Amino acid sequence: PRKDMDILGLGMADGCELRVHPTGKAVVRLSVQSQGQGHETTFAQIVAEELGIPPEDIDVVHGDTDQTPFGLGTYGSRSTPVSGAAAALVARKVRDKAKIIAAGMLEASIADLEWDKGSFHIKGDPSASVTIADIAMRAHGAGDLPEGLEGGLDAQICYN
Amino acid sequence: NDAKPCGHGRMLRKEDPRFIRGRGNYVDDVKLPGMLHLAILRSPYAHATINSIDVTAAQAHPKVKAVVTGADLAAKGLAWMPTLSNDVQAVLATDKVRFQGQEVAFVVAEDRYSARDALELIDVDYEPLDPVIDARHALDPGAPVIRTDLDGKTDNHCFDWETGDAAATDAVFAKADVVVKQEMVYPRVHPAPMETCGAVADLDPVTRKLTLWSTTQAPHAHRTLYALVAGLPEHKIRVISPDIGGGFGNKVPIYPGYVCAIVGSLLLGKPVKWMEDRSENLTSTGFARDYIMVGEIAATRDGKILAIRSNVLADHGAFNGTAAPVKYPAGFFGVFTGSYDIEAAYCHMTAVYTNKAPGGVAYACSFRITEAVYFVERLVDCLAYELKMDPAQLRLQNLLKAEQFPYTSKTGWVYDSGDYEKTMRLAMEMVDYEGLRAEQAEKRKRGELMGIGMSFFTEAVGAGPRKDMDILGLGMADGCELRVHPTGKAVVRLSVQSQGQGHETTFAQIVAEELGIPPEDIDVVHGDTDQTPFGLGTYGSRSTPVSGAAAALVARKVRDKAKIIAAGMLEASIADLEWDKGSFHIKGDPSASVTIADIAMRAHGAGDLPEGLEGGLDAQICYNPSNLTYPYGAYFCVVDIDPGTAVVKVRRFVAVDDCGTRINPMIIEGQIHGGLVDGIGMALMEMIAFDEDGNCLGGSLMDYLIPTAMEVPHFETGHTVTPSPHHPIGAKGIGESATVGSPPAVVNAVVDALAPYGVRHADMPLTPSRVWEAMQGRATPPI
Amino acid sequence: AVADLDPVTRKLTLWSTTQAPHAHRTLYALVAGLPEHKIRVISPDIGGGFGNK
Amino acid sequence: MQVTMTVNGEAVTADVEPRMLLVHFLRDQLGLTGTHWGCDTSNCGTCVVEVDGEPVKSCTMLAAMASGHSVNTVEGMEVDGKLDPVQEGFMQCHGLQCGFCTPGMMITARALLRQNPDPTEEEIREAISGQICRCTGYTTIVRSVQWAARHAR
Amino acid sequence: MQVTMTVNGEAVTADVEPRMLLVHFLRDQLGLTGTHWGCDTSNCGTCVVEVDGEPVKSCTMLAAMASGHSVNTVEGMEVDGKLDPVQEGFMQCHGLQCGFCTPGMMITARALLRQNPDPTEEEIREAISGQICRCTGYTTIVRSVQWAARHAR
Amino acid sequence: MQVPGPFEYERATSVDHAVGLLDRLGEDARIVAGGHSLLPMMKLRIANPEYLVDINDLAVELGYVITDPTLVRIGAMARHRQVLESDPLAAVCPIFRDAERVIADPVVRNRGTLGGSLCQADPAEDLTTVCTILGAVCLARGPGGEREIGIDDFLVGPYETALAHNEMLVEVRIPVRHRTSSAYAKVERRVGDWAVTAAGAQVTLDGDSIVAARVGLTAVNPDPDALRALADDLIGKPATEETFAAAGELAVQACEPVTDTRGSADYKRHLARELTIRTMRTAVERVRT
Ligand SMILES: Cc1cc2nc3c(=O)[nH]c(=O)nc-3n(C[C@H](O)[C@H](O)[C@H](O)COP(=O)(O)OP(=O)(O)OC[C@H]3O[C@@H](n4cnc5c(N)ncnc54)[C@H](O)[C@@H]3O)c2cc1C
Ligand SMILES: Nc1ccn([C@@H]2O[C@H](COP(=O)(O)OP(=O)(O)OC[C@H]3Oc4nc5nc(N)nc(O)c5nc4C(S)=C3S)[C@@H](O)[C@H]2O)c(=O)n1
Ligand SMILES: Nc1ccn([C@@H]2O[C@H](COP(=O)(O)OP(=O)(O)OC[C@H]3Oc4nc5nc(N)nc(O)c5nc4C(S)=C3S)[C@@H](O)[C@H]2O)c(=O)n1
Ligand code: FES
Ligand code: FES
Ligand code: FES
Ligand code: FES
Repeated sequence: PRKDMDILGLGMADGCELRVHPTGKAVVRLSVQSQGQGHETTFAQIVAEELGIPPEDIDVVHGDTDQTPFGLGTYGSRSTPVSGAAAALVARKVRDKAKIIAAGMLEASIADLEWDKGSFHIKGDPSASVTIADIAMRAHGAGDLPEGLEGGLDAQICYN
Repeated sequence: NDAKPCGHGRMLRKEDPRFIRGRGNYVDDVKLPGMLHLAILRSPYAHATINSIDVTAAQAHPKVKAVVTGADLAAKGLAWMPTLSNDVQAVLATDKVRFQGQEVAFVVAEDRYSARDALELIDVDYEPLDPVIDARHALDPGAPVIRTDLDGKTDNHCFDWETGDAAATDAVFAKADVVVKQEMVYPRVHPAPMETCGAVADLDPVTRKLTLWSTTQAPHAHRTLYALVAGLPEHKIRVISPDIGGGFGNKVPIYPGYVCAIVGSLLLGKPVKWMEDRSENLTSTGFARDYIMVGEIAATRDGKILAIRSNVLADHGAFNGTAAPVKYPAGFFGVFTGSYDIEAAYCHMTAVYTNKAPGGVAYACSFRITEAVYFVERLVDCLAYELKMDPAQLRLQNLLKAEQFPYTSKTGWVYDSGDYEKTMRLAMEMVDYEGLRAEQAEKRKRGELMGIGMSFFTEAVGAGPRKDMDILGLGMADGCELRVHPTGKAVVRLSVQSQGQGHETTFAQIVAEELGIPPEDIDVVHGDTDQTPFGLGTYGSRSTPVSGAAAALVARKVRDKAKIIAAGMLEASIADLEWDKGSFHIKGDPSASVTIADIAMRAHGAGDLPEGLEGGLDAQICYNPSNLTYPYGAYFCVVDIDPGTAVVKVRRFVAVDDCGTRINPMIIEGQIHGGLVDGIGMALMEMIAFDEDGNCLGGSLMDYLIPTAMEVPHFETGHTVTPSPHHPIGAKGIGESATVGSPPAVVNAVVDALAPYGVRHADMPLTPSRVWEAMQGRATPPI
Repeated sequence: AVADLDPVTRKLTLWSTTQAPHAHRTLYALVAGLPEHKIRVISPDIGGGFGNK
Repeated sequence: MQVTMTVNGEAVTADVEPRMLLVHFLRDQLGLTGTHWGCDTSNCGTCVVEVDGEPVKSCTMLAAMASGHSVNTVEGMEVDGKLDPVQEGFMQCHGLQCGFCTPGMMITARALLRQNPDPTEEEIREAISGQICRCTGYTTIVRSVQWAARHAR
Repeated sequence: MQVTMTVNGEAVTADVEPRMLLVHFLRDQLGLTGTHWGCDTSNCGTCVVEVDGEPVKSCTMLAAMASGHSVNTVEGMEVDGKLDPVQEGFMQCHGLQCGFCTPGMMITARALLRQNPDPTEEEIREAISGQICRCTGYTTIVRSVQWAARHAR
Repeated sequence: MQVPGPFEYERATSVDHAVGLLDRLGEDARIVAGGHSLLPMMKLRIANPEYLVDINDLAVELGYVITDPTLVRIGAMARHRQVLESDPLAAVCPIFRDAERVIADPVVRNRGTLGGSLCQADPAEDLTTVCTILGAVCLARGPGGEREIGIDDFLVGPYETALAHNEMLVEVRIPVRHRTSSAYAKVERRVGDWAVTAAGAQVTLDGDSIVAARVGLTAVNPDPDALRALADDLIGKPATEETFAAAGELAVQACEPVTDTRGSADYKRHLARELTIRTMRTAVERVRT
C-alpha cells in the first residue's frame, strides 16, 4: 500500500497496461522486471484467464521503461501480488469494455450478455456470440460504438 | 522561431537537432547484423502474360541467397494482397504483368549491388498483350481485359460512383441562364518523396517476431494489415516507421516490396532490406490524380452559381489501390461544390482500370479533394470567362457566408466553420489584386503575358468519424496516450506518423498547452507500433484534426486527474482549485499551489491518493471525430509567360489559409510552402506519361520533373483563424491545403495570362510546349 | 550497464541489470538531473537478480 | 579494390568493388548515413557531399574515383560540438521538414557561403537548383541560408 | 596474433591478442553471446563451451589456445531448425529461469548424454557440479537432462 | 538505387598512361571523367564497360581554359563549372557561359567535363552544339599519336565520335575572330532538364553586315547541311531583325524535331526559329558591346 510502503518516496503500487490489437492479439505492459521468474508466461496466463485470449496470443512486455507503465519493479516477491493483481484487474477492465462493445454488436442489452472465457453471448443463445477478437476488431472498426464509449480495447491500471 | 512557448506558437522543431546533423534514422539507414538486400525484378511490359520465369542463373549467383517468383508467393498465398480499396493487387505478377514496372520477381542477395546484378540474371518469358493506356478507351468494346484475374470480368470498369442529386441538377441546368461546360484533366502525377519507399523486414527466426522498419505513414494500419494478409500474429509484429524522408501519401499503401522483404526474411531467417530505386518508386507505387473531368456549371447571368455537375473518368491503374475510406471509393470528391452556395450539384464518376501502377489517392490529395478543388475552381474560372466577370468577384458573390455554418453542402458534406469572404479579401489585399490587374493590363498593352490566377477552396480533412470513415474496416479514430513521469516530464504516444510535418514539436505544444509542461519536457513518440496506441496514421491532413484533438483531450484528462490529486495535496475541495498553466492553486491563494510535476510525483508517491483514484498520471483516449475539419484557402498566383517560348514562370504566390487554431505558425508556413511547390509542379511540369505501348515515360527524375528552388517564387502567406467548433482546440488540418488549392490557382493564372489568345482552358502540365499549343488555339489534354 | 547517452538527442538509453527499471529511471533523473523523459532504462534479459540488481 | 580517402577529415582505407558508388561507400561501408540518395539519374541531389571542397552528387561518383580525395558529409559539418552556421540556420528558419534533402542542401549551402559570403536569394536558389526538396517549398531553405550567411558575417 | 578454429562447424580466423580468453573471443569478437561468463576464478561454469567435444570453461582458455580446435557453443546446438534434445528437455522440464547458466548447462548435459545415453540423477548432478545455477535448484535441470536422455533413446 | 554492373577500374596517371590503358584494355575500356553521363548510363545498365579509365587525375594537365588572341583552348578535363566561371572565356566565347548556366545544375557542373560532354556526343545535349557552332577543333591523342579532328568530323553520329577506342579527347581548340560573339538559348521544362530545344549562334560583324555565321540546334535533330546553308545565306546580310527572322525560318526548315515528352514537334520547330532569332540577336548585341 502506497500509504505505508514507498521506495525513496515512490509508492509501491504497480501500473499495468493491456491492449487488445484489432486482430485480437494482446500486449500487456508490466512495471515488473523478470530476472528469470517467468513473467512473460505468467502474466500472459493472468490476462488469458481474465480475457480468454490464449497466452500465446498475449505479448508480455517488461523491462523497457519507454514502453511500460510505471511501477516499482520486481523484488519482495511483489510481482504477482501487485503487478499480477493489476494485470488481472486491467484484463477485467478490458473485458467490461468488451462487454459494452459486444452488447452493441449482438444488438442486446448489456445485462443479457454472458461472458464465456473469450466470448460474450446473449444469455440463452450461446450461438449469438462474439469473441474478444471480434470485439477488438469492432472496437477499432467501422460504425459507431456504443454511446459514450471510446474505441480501442485498451485499459490501464495502477494497482495499489 | 527560437521562442519557447509553453504550448502553441512558434518554436524550433525538436526533430531538427538530429536531422541537421545527418542523424535522422531513415529506413535505408537501418543496418542490421546479417542483413540481406532485396531487389525486385520489374515487368518491362505494360500488359503481358507471363509464360514462364527462369531464375536458375540468378539463383546460381554466388551472392544471391534467394530468388522468389509470383508462383512461390502463390504457394504461400501471398501472390495477392488486398488494396486499401478492397481490391486485390499482385504482390508479384503471376498470370500477367498489368503495368510496366510491376513487381515480377525478387532476389535476396548479400548486398544491393549483387541483388541488382542477379535481377539482370533472371529470364522471364513474356507474351505481350495490347496495353490499356488511354483511360478514354479502357471501356471501349474489345479493349483488352486487364483484370482477367477477376472471375467473369469482361471490361476495364473499376467502379461507378455518384454524389448529389442528378434530377435537381438537371432541373437547375434547364433553368440556368448560363451553362458552361469544360473538360479538364488532372494528369497522373506522383508523390515522389525524396526518400523512396523501403522496408527492413527482420523476422526473428526464433522469437518469430517480425520487426518491420518501414517507410509507412500508417504503421499501425500496416501492422494490422500485415497480420491479416501474412497471417502473422499482430502482437508479434512491430512496425517501426522511423524518420520518413517525406511521405506525401506515397507511403500510405502497403507495397509489394514490403511484403517481399517480409517473405525474404521469413525464408532466410535474416533481416532483409528492400529499398526501392527511384524508377520503381515512380512507376510502381501510388500515383496521384489522373482524372478526366467534364464539369458543367449553371449560373444566372449575374453570376449566382446555381448548379455544378461533374462527370469524372478516373484512371485507377491495373488495380484499385486508392487509399480511401471504404464508404468513399471516390474519396472526398463530393466537395467539388467547393466553397460556394449553390442550389444543386451532381457528380458521376467512372473509375476504369488501365495498365498502369495502382494508386490515385496520394500527393496531398486529401482523398481526391485536390481533384474536386481543381475541378470546381477551374470550372468557376471558366464560368467567369464566359460571364466576362472578374473571377474574384464571381467567387466572392458565391461564397458561403459565415452564418451558413455548419453548412450541409449539396453533396452531403457538413462544413464545420468558415468566414470565406474575410479570408478571400485578405488574400486579395495581400496580393494587391487590383494593382495586379492594372499591371497585367499595362503588360498586355506591351504584349507581355501576365496571368493572375486564383483559387478559393474548402478542404475537408481529418478523416474521420468511424461511423462513416474506415480504412479497410479500421475506423479512422486516433488513439493517444499521455504519461507524466514522476519527475514531471511527459511522454505523449501518438498513432500518427510524421514524414516531416513536425509532429514531435506540435504535439508537444498541444500537450504543453493543456498541461503546462514545457514542450521540451514532452517526448512525442510515434511510428513504433510497439509503444504507440492504435490509430490510422498520417494522411489526409488528419493528424491535427484527429490525433491533435486526441492529444488535447488526453492532456485534459491528465489535468483533471491532476486536479483531483492536487486538491488532495492542497487539502482543499476540488472546487476551490484554479488551474494556472502547469499548476493548481487554491482560489485566492496562488502561493497555495502545486505544479503538475509535484502532482506527478505525488501520483507516484507515498501516502494514500484521493479515494477511488488510481495512482500515476497516465491517460489515454481514442478520439473519434464528430466531423471532418474544413480548413479553407484563398490562393493567388501571378505568372509570367514568355510569349515567344511559352515558358511559364510563377512570379508570385500569395496563399491565405485558415486551418482554425494554429499550433505552430512556422511549421504551418512550411506545410503551406511545400504544398505551393507541389501545385506549381503539377500545374507546370509534373506528369507521369505513358506511350501507346504502355511504357511509363515518367520513370525517373529526368522524366518526372519536380520543381527546383528556381521554378518557385518566394512564397507569401497570410492566415485567418476560424476554429473548428467540434475540435477540442479548434485546429483544422493544413498539411494538404496548399497542394489542394494551388494547382487551380496556377492553372487559372496561366489561363488568365493566355486570355489574349482566347484560351478559356488549358490542361496541366502547362509545359512550354503545351502552353504554346494552347496559344496556337490547339489546347489539348495531355491524356 | 551499457549507458548510451546519445550526444545529440541527449537521450540516455541505459541497458541495465536492474530489477526496477522504472524506479531506476526516476532515480537517475533525480540524481544525475537528466530529464526523465529522455531516460530509457532497458532492463534486458537479466541473468538472475535475487535482489542484487 | 583498395581505396583511400579522407572522410570528414579522417583518413579511411577500404576494400570496395570498383563499381561502388561513393554514396553507398559512405552510407553502407562507412556507416555515414547522413548522406542520402533518392534517384537513379543524378537528379535529386540528396547525395550531395563535399569532394575536395565542392558539392558532388556522391551517387554519380565511384568510391574508387574518390580515392585520394577528401570527402566531407553532413556528419562532419558540426565541428567540436559546434553546429555549422548552415545547420543552425536550417534549424532556426525551418529549412527542413523530413530532413532527407537536408544533408545535401546544407553541404551545398555551406559550399556556397564559403565561395559567396553574402548570397542573394537567386544565388541560393541557383546554388541549390540541383537539389530537390519536396517538403519545404525552398523559401525556408533560402531563409536558412540567409540566416547562416548573416550569422557567419 | 592470428587464430583459426572451427566455431559451431564454421571455420573462423581472427586477429586476437594472445591474452584474449576464449569466452571473450566468442562473445565479443564472434558475437556468439549465447556463451556467458559469471566469475573470475573458473568457478561458475557459465562459460562452458565444447572444445573438441568436451565441456571447457571458455573463461579458462585463451582464444590462441583454441586455435586449431573446434569450439561448439549453445548457438550451434539447434541443427537444421531442430532443437537438440537437451534444449527441448530444458524447455519442457523448466531447467532454466534466467537462462544465464543454461548454455553451459546444456553444453555439459549434451556432452554427458553423448558419453552416457542413460545417466542417473547422481551422474547428471556430478556432470554439472562445476556449473552454478542460482535459479532452478538443479532438480529441474536434472529432470531436463533426463527428459533429453529419454527422448534421445 | 540502380547501380552499375561489375567493371574494372584504372586511374590514368597521365594522358599517355590513359591512352595506353585504352589500347591494352581494348574496345570494352571507356574513359571516365566526371562520370555524369557514363555513370548514370552504367547505373541504368545501358552502358556496361568492362573497364573505366578514370582520367580525373588529369584534371590539372587537361582542365585548363586558355584564351589566346586567336585561339581558345579548353582542356577535355575542364569542369563545366570552370568553363562557366572563366570570365576571359566569357569575353571571347560567351556562348559557353550561356550554355553552362543552363546545363544540368551547379553540382553536375562541378564534375561534368567539356571532354565528357563532347565524347558523349548526345544530340540532346548543349555543349556538342556550342562546340559545333564555334567551329571547334578537337585534339585527340592515342597510341598512334596526336591528331586534330574538326568538330563536324568529330561528331559522326548520335553518341558516336571520330575518336578511336584507344584515343582520348585532350583539348578543344576554338578559333577566336574580332567582331565575333556567340549566344546560347535553351528551353527546358525545368532547370537542369535537357533542352526542349536549344539554339546557339556565333556571328562575325564587319561594320553592320555579317561576315561569318554559324547556327546550331540542340534536341531538334538539326540537318548540318541545312544549318550550313542557313549560315552561308547569312553571309553579308545586315545584322538586323529581318536577317534574324529569315535565319529563324531557315532553322525551322533545318531541323526534324520529334514530338515527345519535351514537347510537340511543331513547338520544337517554333523554338528552333525563336531561339535561333534570340541567339542571333544576342550574339550581335554582344559583338556590338
Ligand atoms: C542531372 C543531369 C542533368 C544534365 N543536364 C544537361 C543539360 O541540360 N545539358 C547538357 O548538355 N548536358 C546535361 N547533362 C550532361 C552533362 O553535361 C554531362 O553528363 C557531362 O558533361 C559529361 O561529362 P563527364 O566528364 O561527366 O563525362 P563522362 O560521363 O565521364 O564521359 C562521357 C563519355 O565521354 C567519354 N569521355 C569522357 N572524357 C573523355 C575524354 N577526355 N576523351 C575521350 N572520351 C572521353 C567517356 O568515356 C564516356 O563515353 C546533365 C547530366 C545530369 C546528370
Ligand atoms: N491548425 C493546425 C494544423 C496543423 N499544424 C501543424 O501542421 C502539421 C501538419 O498537420 P496536419 O494538417 O494535421 O497534417 P498531417 O500532419 O496529417 O500531415 C499530412 C499532410 O502532410 C503534408 N505535408 C507533408 N510535409 C512533409 N514534410 N512531409 C510529408 O510527407 C507531407 N505529406 C503531406 C500530406 S500528403 C499530407 S496528408 C502538424 O505539425 C501540425 O501540428 C498546426 O500547427 N496547426
Ligand atoms: N501465486 C503465485 C505466485 C507467483 N507465481 C509465479 O511465480 C513467479 C514468482 O512470482 P512472485 O512471487 O510474484 O515473485 P516475483 O516475480 O516478484 O519475483 C521476485 C522474487 O523472485 C525470486 N526468484 C527468482 N528467480 C529467478 N529465476 N531469478 C531471480 O532473480 C529471482 N529473485 C528472487 C527474489 S530475490 C525475489 S523478490 C512469477 O512468474 C509468478 O507469476 C504463480 O504462478 N503463482
Ligand atoms: S541520389 Fe539523386 S542525385 Fe544522387
Ligand atoms: S526536407 Fe523533405 S525533401 Fe527536403
Ligand atoms: S566465467 Fe565462471 S567458470 Fe568461466
Ligand atoms: S537459470 Fe538462472 S543461473 Fe541457472
